[PDB]
Formats: sequence, C-alpha cells, structure tokens
Amino acid sequence: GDLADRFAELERRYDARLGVYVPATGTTAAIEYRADERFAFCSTFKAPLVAAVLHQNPLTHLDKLITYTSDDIRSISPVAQQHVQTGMTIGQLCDAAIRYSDSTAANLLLADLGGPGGGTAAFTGYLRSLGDTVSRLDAEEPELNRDPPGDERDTTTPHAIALVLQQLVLGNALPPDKRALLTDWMARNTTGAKRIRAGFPADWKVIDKTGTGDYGRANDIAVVWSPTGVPYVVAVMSDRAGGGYDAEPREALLAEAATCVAGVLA
Ligand SMILES: *C(=O)/C=C/N[C@@H](C(=O)O)C(C)(C)S(=O)O
Repeated sequence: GDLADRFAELERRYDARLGVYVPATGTTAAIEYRADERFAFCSTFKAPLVAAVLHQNPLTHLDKLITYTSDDIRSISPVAQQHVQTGMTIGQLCDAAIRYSDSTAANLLLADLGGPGGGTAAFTGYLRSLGDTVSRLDAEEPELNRDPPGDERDTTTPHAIALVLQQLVLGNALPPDKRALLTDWMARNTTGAKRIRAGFPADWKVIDKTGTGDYGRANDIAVVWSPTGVPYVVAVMSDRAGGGYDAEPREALLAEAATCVAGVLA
C-alpha cells in the first residue's frame, strides 16, 4: 500500500492541499506528505508562543497581571473579552491562547516577548533558536490567518512545526516544569475534538493546538500517546485555496488524515 496515495485521495475528495509530518522515532518511520511545503500557521503558532514566553521568563512570571481594554479585543477572544475589568495573568493568557485559541491572549503574549512587530519578530527568533530556519510570523491576530496563498509571511511547514513541537513537548527545548505546563494546556484544549483527536481511538491520549484561517485553512498539531504510553508528534496542515479566500475549512479532512496516521502507528 502507499499512504501517500491515500493522502492524495483525501486531497481529491476534499478539494484540498494536505500536509502531514510525524517524526520518526526509535520504533517507527516518519510519515511525510507535502511536509516541506509552506502552510499558514494560523493559530497553531500559539503553542510555540507559549513556549517562547515560558522559555524567556521564570515561572513566577505566570502570576504577572496583564491589563487591557475592550479596544484590545481581537477576532476571536472567548476568555479575554470577559476579563477586560480584571485583566488576566500571563498564565491565564497562556491557558486561554492554547485552550480557546484566544487571539487577544496571543497578542498580549506576543507583546510580552517584546520588540518590533509587536512580538512577531521575537516569536520568529524563538523558532530560529529551535533550529527552524523556514517558519516566520509577520502579523498579529487576526491578520496572520489571512495572507494569500504563496505569501511566505506567517507560514511554517509540517516538518518544521512538527520538529518544533517534538522538541517542546517530548524533548528538552524547555525545562521539564515549563514543558509540563505547555503539555497540560494542550492536553486540555477545547477546540480540537473534531480534528486529530477524532482520528485516534479513545484509548490514545491526544494533546493539540488547532488553527483555522482564510483559503479553507485548517491545521492541527498534536502529541499523541499510544495505550502503551508511546508518544508521537502529528502535524496536519490543510487548506482549500483553490476554493477562494472564503473556502470552508474542513475539520473532517484533518480527522481522516489522522485516522490514516493512526492506522500506521497502531
Ligand atoms: C487561529 O487559528 C485563529 C483563527 N482565526 C480565524 C478562524 O477561522 O477561526 C478567524 C476567522 C476568527 S480570524 O478573524 O481569521
């Protein structure tokens, strides 16, 4: 059989472009499909963004209260838009940015990193520090979701983002306590039930961060644990750019790609 043929069939059936990377392990081959092609990050950047903030600061920094106004609310901020009066701590922002894809939380965390482009250069530099020379973040939320196809701004590749997530969750890019916090936030994500999680059987643990955007963009980056506790990183990226800027993102495409991946990792 050829798994690449089955990913090509998903592309045909969904009128989509699919990218997949599952890093090789001591026990498994890599899975790679369009893995070095660029795809918009969309909100998947929020996971390494939280890592960047954790990396740059002592854990006491999670208790720092960030204040902001209703004018700071960006598409879409399910948690921050209910705490304009109280503010939110850096830790609460990390929680919201990963678990609810909260865009104001991510923009405040970008600002916390500092520097030109409201933290986007800093974020890109953090990925460079992890050995990623391809990915780049150029815009804040929500504009980073809306670049036209072929524009390299705000893109990564499945290969790059998978190896970033590998280093962050399974590897030693972060000290183990900071790594635990990232992992726990991804483990309690609320936005991913219909994506990678939908493709892995219920006895596999799934932690993830989604992204969605223009041109039918739908992404999910996950770490999965088998029922025997063996971890894998699964990066699935998709768009439907042939359909135009308002092409519908298709979560099912990601669930079915994940099902094909689960099939070979079983
Ligand atoms: C992270 O993936 C954020 C995505 N945001 C977009 C989405 O499709 O959910 C919008 C449409 C909220 S943003 O206005 O592009």
